[PDB]
Amino acid sequence: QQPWVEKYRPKNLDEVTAQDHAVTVLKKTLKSANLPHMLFYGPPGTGKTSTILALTKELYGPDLMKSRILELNASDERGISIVREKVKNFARLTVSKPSKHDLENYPCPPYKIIILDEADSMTADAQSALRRTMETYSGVTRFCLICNYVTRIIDPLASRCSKFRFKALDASNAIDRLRFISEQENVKCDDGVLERILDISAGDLRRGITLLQSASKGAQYLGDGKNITSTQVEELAGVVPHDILIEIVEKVKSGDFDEIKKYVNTFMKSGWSAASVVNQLHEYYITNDNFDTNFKNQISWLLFTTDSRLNNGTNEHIQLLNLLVKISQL
Amino acid sequence: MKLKLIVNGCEAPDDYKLLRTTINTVASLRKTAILRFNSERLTIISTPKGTILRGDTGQLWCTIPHDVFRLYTVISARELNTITMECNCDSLLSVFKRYDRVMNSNMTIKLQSPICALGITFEEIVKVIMHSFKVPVKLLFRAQDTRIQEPMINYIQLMMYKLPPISGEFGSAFHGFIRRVERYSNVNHIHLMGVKVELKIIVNELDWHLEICWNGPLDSVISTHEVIIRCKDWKVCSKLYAAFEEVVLAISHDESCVFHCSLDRGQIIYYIARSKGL
Amino acid sequence: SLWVDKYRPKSLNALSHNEELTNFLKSLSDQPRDLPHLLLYGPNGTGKKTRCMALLESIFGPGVYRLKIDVRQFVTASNRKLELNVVSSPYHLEITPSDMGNNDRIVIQELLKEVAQMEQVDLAHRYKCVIINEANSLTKDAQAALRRTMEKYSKNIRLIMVCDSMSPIIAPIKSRCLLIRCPAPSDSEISTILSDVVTNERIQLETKDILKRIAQASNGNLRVSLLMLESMALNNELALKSSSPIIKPDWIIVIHKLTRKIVKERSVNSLIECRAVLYDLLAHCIPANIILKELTFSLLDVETLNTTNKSSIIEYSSVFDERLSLGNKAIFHLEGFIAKVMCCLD
Amino acid sequence: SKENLPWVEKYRPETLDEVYGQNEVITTVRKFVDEGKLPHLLFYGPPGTGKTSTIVALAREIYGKNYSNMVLELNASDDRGIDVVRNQIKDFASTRQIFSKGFKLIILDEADAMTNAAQNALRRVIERYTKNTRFCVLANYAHKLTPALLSRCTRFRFQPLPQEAIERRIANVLVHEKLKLSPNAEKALIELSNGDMRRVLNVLQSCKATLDNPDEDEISDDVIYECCGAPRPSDLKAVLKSILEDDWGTAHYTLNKVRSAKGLALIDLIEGIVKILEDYELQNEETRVHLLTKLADIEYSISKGGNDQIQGSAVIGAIKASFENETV
Ligand SMILES: Nc1ncnc2c1ncn2[C@@H]1O[C@H](COP(=O)(O)OP(=O)(O)OP(O)(O)=S)[C@@H](O)[C@H]1O
Ligand SMILES: Nc1ncnc2c1ncn2[C@@H]1O[C@H](COP(=O)(O)OP(=O)(O)OP(O)(O)=S)[C@@H](O)[C@H]1O
Ligand SMILES: Nc1ncnc2c1ncn2[C@@H]1O[C@H](COP(=O)(O)OP(=O)(O)O)[C@@H](O)[C@H]1O
Ligand SMILES: [Mg+2]
Ligand SMILES: [Mg+2]
Repeated sequence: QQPWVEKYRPKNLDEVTAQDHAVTVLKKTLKSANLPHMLFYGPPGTGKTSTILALTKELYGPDLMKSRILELNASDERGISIVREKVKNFARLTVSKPSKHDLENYPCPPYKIIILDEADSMTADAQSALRRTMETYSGVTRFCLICNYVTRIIDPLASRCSKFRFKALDASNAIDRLRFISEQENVKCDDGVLERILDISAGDLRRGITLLQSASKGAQYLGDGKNITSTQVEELAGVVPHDILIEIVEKVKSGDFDEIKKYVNTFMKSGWSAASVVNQLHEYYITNDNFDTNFKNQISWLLFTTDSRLNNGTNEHIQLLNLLVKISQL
Repeated sequence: MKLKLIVNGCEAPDDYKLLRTTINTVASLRKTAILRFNSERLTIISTPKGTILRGDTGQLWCTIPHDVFRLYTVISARELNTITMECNCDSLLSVFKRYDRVMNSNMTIKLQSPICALGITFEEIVKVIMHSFKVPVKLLFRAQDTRIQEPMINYIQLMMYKLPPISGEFGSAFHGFIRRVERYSNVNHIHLMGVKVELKIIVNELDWHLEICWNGPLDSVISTHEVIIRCKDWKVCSKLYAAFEEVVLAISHDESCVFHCSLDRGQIIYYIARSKGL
Repeated sequence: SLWVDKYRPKSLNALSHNEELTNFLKSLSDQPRDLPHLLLYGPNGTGKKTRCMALLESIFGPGVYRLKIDVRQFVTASNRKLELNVVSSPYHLEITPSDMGNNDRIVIQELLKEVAQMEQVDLAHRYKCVIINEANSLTKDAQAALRRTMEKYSKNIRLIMVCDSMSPIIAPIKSRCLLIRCPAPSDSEISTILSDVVTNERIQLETKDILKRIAQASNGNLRVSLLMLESMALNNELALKSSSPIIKPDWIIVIHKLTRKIVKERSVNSLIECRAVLYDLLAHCIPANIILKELTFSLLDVETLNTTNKSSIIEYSSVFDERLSLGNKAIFHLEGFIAKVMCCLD
Repeated sequence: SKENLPWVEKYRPETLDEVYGQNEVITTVRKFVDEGKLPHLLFYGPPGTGKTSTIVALAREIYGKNYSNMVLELNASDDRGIDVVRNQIKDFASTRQIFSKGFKLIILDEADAMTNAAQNALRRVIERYTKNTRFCVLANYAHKLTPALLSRCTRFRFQPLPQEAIERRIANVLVHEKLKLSPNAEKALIELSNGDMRRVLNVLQSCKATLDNPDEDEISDDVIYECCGAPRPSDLKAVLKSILEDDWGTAHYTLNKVRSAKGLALIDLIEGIVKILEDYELQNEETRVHLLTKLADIEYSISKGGNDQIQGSAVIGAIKASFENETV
């Protein structure tokens, strides 16, 4: 029918999980009419677009929504001229009248909402333009800015907008939602799974849902009618097996440059992701009791530097080889 | 198998014009057209059989009788002597317009040169001048003809509308109402609407909510019924209405618009698929 | 046609080098309706595009391989004319936004939002896939449009983007896709594929060892190994011996010569000659990232260097690769890497 | 309908007596009004410190009723290129005043967003039509203003709001909304505000929304931290103690447990630990350099995103390593 992420997107504010602070504030705003300008920020896949769509629906209903909502995202031009003309014109617009059905069934507060999703992709000029548009029309229009990186939002807009931080969805936060989705889609999982899914998917319920869907598709294609094991989950999540990681650690322990170079060549031929293996190396080294404090300090800084360099779209082979060579000389 | 027909413009200008009307419509829709040369009728089909980056979904299924042709000798190994044939529409347009220009004598078409060809022959008098044309065609098989089937339309929501004829008091008025949507450059998706009667063409834009209506009395061939379609389909509809006296406009709520045109018989149906869901 | 294209597996059952990945692809293609967005990542030349096309054939049937190419025009902020080639077959679309530079955002917006909103009803509605080759080359601005385009319009379009080393792919895009890892074939499987190719091609082979040599010299690159096979087939009158030389691309030979020169003579004039060689390499549109990678891994293969020199070389290579990622002119960082290497070797 | 507005643009001052914090600026502008002479003003300071409020209240006080036809206000939302400055501003400050008399006001909100060409054109308008028009330039960043434009303006600096101003405004809002506030909640709000009143009003609105019955229940520091999603000071002290004293494994475990207890972010912990360490008396001086450099690098990397576990362990390792010089 549909991918489980878009199939199980929350429809009302009750379905949004583990973000209680923002959701209670918004639910209380439902019965009031003084909704502020909101700045939704948090890690990817934490429930921000879901929250804003659920609130907008609960506010206006399917009918008034089309006339009282303007959504701008990164897929459309949002330059200084667009911010100065289209957003200002929509804010200037008078509030369209509700119908009888809208007035009785939905709350229909006396204002319109401008949702600026992916606001971290806007230049500082456009945000400076938005400052006074947000301010001088605060009684007729409300602004919602959604982003992952707050630092990309200029200080004036961050001051005007009320800040709603969305927590990362760990195992404890999203285990109930994952169980709900698994049970309703008839997913047979071994105990321990649905927690490994959320541990691999660090602060990301979209990734966890897609992982569950892929595991379900595999277990259904097998036709064997057995549960999903954690090993399968780690296999199709891109996690390096513990034996390969152990070989990496043992070749690092014997600090011979040529052996490490050859092993890294074969491993990068195996197609793994450098970020994932760097993360696994972090877990192995920092949690190991066989190393002293000095080694752990140096390894923590080395892993931080490697992660920062990998985040810049560099060469995975060179970065991984340099990291492992540095570890071998620690 | 053998294919040959006799078409004279002078004996029946009306059905010959209907034939030329069809050739142009199938050319305008897209290239090529299936000529289902049945032994007892001709059906000219222009179907996408879909779209990937264009939007072509419009399907025109024109039925013309055999009596239109003076001679319609058609034989083959298929059921009821069915020959199905695809040819580029530009060449057929050129052939038909050349014959029309010469007439302004009979036109003889025989199947003569997998990839076959047709042969169009006719004489011009100013003196004896012969005009011979050869359009490259393809011998389509029965199996490929089987998959070409006209779209079946439901009748649970298909409200019919009997549009006023092109000739008469309302003929120019309704033509103007139909073509009034063409005078804007930001109109790509028109939104038909019918309330149980009125025919409202609704344009949705941020500038101003345009709501063209039709105040004239309108009948039904026999509740809202709204269908959003593209503008090229409406251009084809206007061109169909221009050359058709009896026209039926059928609407499927949030589904498709069926433009039924008849010539009391040679019938033309244009199937138009919704572009956006209301 | 080349032997890479002549013997391309046209079906999901015709892929015979990874098996487990084929099983996963069949599991995905069993029920195409709930197909998610896919991200195929693995070493270059392993066969990711072949796997995508095989999955598309499994879903939409034969006919996905009837590619029609058309040129569609764009307009930028400065109103210049850009022409992107869109290899379009029925049931799917191919786009290489990297054909334009930083101006790929307008493509990812116009061309993709056009098809995302445009439905595929013909009463029955299908979803048309879109293939994005080289997803790494997007400039963090095309990806920002991409994420909402595919999140909101999932009902009508499906995205299958191929890439290698998906680190330059942003977290919102990676979180929105199913991550499919495509490992490179082992030398045995490459040798088996080459054996099938030579058998179907009537090339006289002296011994099977000369196929393992091709497989090892290609470094797990099916296309590169097949191109080597055809090269020595047509340069030895279709009869290959153990005396037949392993042939490598010209730029690889140039980089190895540069490595030899850098190790041998280390002076400012040598630096200038190395700069001339690097400019010649860049004149052949060889990306600077792979130039630096090949230079580093050729300098680490020299046996006259001790462990300290090799560790310094790899450290400088990592530093200057990060610099090259954030830079604008490649020659600064290439020259800096070569100068640091020449200063550390002595 | 002032009950249908966010708390920030519901308690915007209407008179100069309602602008707290900037005692000197308000006193001087009141004296300028009383004496009848107003120079070309320039208001500069951090966001949310009372610049637009002050200028609008001052203009309302000068022109109580003629405000519509006596003040021309422009901001970043309006195009202010060379043509706008040449035509609109000049024609406004070139015509005689409405009603009996006076001087026209031209307020330029967010003038640091203006190009250098527009400011260069504006300088001669300022110097030429000053007899009957006065300018007010509002700016957060003074480096975007041409030195000539700064030269021909009287500079007034808006300091970040002190404790007393925020406390008085909080008391006013609590009286207006029939809300209660614990003294510890008051301190927490003061510290999170960082000299901004918009932040205070937004947080207070969210705190009223959080409460089940905002007519009976108070607001404690617990509600403050729960709604704003910030680490409690006790949590920051515990994390720093675990990092400094305990070994690596238990320090990492304590960091993760504290983070997962309330879903805290690592950047908030970093800022809290930096604020705590700034009071620390370091004895090696290289302990500070290492701390500042490493933590700035970690904060920048966090701002660009990435692996949270790696960054947290990097924070722990950076702190333990730097404090190695302290004992040296
Ligand atoms: N708290 C939540 N409760 C329920 N579903 C959630 C929650 N957070 C995320 N999801 C699911 O995650 C998927 C996408 O989440 P979204 O909120 O739409 O995306 P997002 O949070 O904006 O991440 P971005 O846009 O990349 S920053 C949907 O399938 C949601 O159901
Ligand atoms: N001195 C003050 N006294 C009372 N409320 C204040 C004061 N300063 C700011 N505020 C509040 O802050 C809100 C917005 O601050 P403004 O002064 O209008 O913005 P601003 O000072 O111009 O900052 P920028 O540069 O425009 S982001 C007002 O509506 C008041 O509620
Ligand atoms: N299982 C296989 N059997 C035979 N040939 C294959 C197989 N997989 C890949 N190839 C060959 O590899 C060549 C290049 O692979 P390609 O799909 O271009 O890799 P990439 O997707 O990384 O560019 C193709 O020409 C194809 O013929
Ligand atoms: Mg989103
Ligand atoms: Mg202001």
